[PDB]
Amino acid sequence: SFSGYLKLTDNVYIKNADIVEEAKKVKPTVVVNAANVYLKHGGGVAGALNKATNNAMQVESDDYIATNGPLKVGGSCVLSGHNLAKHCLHVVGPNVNKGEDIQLLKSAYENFNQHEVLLAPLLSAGIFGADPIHSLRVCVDTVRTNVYLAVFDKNLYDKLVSSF
Ligand SMILES: O=C(O)[C@@H](Nc1ncnc2[nH]ccc12)c1ccc2c(c1)OCCO2
Repeated sequence: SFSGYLKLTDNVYIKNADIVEEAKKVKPTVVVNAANVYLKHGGGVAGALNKATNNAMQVESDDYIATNGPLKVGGSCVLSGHNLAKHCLHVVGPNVNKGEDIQLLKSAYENFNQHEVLLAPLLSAGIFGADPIHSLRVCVDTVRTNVYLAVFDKNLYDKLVSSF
């Protein structure tokens, strides 16, 4: 059901799109959230997905944290997709602006291999402070399942495609 994606490899596809608008259109089985260890969906992709669920994602996430404690950096948990998807795979990539180890990004992408097809952002890019070109390279070299990447920024999308 995905459309207008550019094929990068056998299993990796990319599109200049708002992941919230893409999610409401496709209603995929899994939408990936660029989460932090506490599942506090304040800004970036996480704040945009949470706002699209009318804060239902935050309420569900606080109950998950109250029961299980925080995630590890490089880890993940599967929660409801609410009105956007069947499931939301909350993945924690290293936040360079918090001094976290960029080496954990490959461990972060390995979480995608547990799902046949996913709609996702570039992990650790944006407000997480990592080089998006490096994030796309780690993605293509780590994920074996079908991943459809949504890149919000037009200028960044062009840079990623032209330098791939
Ligand atoms: O367009 C994007 O998808 C991307 N923006 C940028 N990623 C890097 N340098 C950038 N320069 C200008 C925009 C930009 C992004 C924005 C928020 C994000 C995110 C990724 O993933 C994790 C947390 O929230």
